[PDB]
Amino acid sequence: LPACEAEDLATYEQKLREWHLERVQLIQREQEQREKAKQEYQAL
RNA sequence: AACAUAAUUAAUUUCUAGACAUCCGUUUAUGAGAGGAGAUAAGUCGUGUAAGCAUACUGGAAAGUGUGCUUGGAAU
Ligand SMILES: [Mg+2]
Repeated sequence: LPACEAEDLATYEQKLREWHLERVQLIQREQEQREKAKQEYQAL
């Protein structure tokens, strides 16, 4: 088990960074569509 | 009236709601009233100024008279 803890914790750190990047992408995509929504209402 | 949500399988919602309330007008019939043309059939008094056509007037209303036309009258 001691050896597994080191490996799992290394993968855990990688997952946190992968999750952080994916979350940022979702936040950015949300901002873009909302900005487009304003343009749609301006056109409408 | 018809947007937007979403989106590291992809889908959801939208994809409306008002207004016909009812005409103006239109056809069929009940039909007061008044005639017309028939049916049943005996009455009624009348009925020789050639006839008819069109038209006018007069006839209690078949007719008479005027005007033109016709022979589907007569005429050596
Ligand atoms: Mg006459």
